[PDB]
Amino acid sequence: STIEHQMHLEKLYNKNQLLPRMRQEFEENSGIDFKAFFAHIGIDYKFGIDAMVQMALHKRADLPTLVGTLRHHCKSAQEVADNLFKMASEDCFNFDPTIDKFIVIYTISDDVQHELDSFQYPLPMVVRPKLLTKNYGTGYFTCNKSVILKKNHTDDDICLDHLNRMNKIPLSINWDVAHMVKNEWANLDKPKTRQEFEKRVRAFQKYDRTAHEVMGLLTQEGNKFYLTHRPDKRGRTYSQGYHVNYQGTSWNKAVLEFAEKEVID
Amino acid sequence: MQTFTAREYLKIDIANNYGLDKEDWDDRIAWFDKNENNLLNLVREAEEPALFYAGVKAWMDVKEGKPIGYPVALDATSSGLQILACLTGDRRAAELCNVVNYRDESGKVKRRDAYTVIYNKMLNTLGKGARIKRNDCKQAIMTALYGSEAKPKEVFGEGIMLNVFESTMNVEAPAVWELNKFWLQCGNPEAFVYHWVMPDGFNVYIKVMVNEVETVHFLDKPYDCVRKVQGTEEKTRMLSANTTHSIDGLVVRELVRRCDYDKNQIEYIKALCNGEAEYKASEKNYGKAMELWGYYEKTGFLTARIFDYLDSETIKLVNTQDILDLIESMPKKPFHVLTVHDCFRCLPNYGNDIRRQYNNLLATIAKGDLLSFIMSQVIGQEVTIGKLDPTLWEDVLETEYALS
DNA sequence: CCACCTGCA
Repeated sequence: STIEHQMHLEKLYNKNQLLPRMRQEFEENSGIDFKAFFAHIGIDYKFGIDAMVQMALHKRADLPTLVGTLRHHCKSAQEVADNLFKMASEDCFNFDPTIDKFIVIYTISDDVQHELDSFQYPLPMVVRPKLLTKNYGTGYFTCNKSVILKKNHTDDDICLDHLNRMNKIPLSINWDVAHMVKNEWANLDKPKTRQEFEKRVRAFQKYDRTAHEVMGLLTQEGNKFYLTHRPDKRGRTYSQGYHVNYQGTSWNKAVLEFAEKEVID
Repeated sequence: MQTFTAREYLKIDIANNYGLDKEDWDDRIAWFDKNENNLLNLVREAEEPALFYAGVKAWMDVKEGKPIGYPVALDATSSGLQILACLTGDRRAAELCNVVNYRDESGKVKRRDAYTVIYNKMLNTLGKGARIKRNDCKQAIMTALYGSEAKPKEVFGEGIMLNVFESTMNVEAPAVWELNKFWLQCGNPEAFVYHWVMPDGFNVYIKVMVNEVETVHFLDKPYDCVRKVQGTEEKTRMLSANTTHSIDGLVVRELVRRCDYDKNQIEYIKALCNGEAEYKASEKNYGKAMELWGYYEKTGFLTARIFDYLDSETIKLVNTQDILDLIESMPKKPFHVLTVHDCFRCLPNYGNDIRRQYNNLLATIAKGDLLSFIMSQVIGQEVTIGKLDPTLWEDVLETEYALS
């Protein structure tokens, strides 16, 4: 039953991988026939879908940023920028020379954006994470990517014992704190720069859109769960997840506690 | 090292999040005692409202005798400087960052804030209107200690102010500063990757990634398109940061091994060491048992990870008294620890244990030869760096605010 | 100086 719930959570995560899920909105779910249209204007199908996706993500983007995400499609950086001119002139999106950015036209629905915001990042597990015995797999039952963060794979010893020890700490949500944050953090967050602060305000609003829904779904079979842990190439250890994580933001840390409570004395 | 009750660690944690984390322990508990009956109204002015609130609710639950799952936080005061002070045996650097006790004229052990100490020393000597902001100085200090040259050139210029900054660092932490100097000259211009193994067997690989800039025209205006590519470089500025961060990585792994241990495993290793274990052996254990024991011999850092590989045959290659000594130095009851690289969280009734374990690890690094062991792998040949005060580790065992 | 994957007008 929790085993089933865990399989449900991983199924949601696998269905909401950011880039593959966005592509669907421009392929099998668009009224627009981008296949036909990209053929018409002579732009490679996979390139065009990818450019549309990147613009629906970024909303606004300078030229070096946009060619960077797409560079692997062409043998030359120049070919990428040309393709981007061809698409901006055919109204796939706009380029405004006075601000030197591309501006999106076609964006994904709010309903799909809400699913991506809920499930594109790893969640805690509601069963004990799989014991790691090789440098592939991060604790879930359906992922087998390299355990090391970014493109830094080795099959040498990276102290799996540490990950296995952290992964089995049972955790839970303190709903008393979680409700205090939702009710009171926005009027408690006093200006801590002035562009960095207005940035931390947005980061909370995005979080507040989906955290309680995720926390409620997460703990459907009980208020007890486990974070998966990954090393970077140096051997710093990172717990994985956005909505529930004792690393990261102060409004995030506060809500987590040990599932095995103790009488202090 | 003075100890505290579990309820007192709750008091310190709530004070920290108010927060008075740079105050001594007793000033923090005194502030708490004074405001105990009004805590919930203080939430709107605490530096960390949510964590303060979580702590206050835990304190109330403890008063009512209710069980709690809330973990308190103890932070390394300048992790990097602590590690570099220990590696180099730099007693002066140690006093900046609570690796050893600092006392004022009164003789009270003070909770030192390295960045403040160096900022004051710089105003004191720079004098006469010094145009420097306190927080920009901390940025310059901490990026410099990790090997940055770009950020001090930006906060202090390239003139007399920079000169005073480097002179100050060389009096306040001579060996730490000399070593940072040295790391710069340790790159190999032919290397695509650097590799070293930590004493608990973690393999560090740093791929050398260099900027490739393709220039592009879009509406006859030029745009530079920069992508990270694997390559080589004549100098390299990364070694101090990566080596130091690999060591705080190790301190995290080993602290968690020593705190959150399997009690049944511990008792097996104890029986194994005393010749009382039923015969059990796996040939696959030998390589790893030998490898980790060797790192102990070369470095002084014995990892509790070795318990995983000790059996009837493999115990024969180690000194059983060292294994028993390590186990005897661990907490009498195990506990969970959450870590944010150099922040540590546990139930408050283990506060004393977590600070004892952090102290032991710093003292081990101070006493031993981890730096030579790591530098030798980085540069490709045996080198030895010496301790500037080879007895520093003795004072490290008893230091007060390593975690604060 | 290092990292990490946050956010996407």
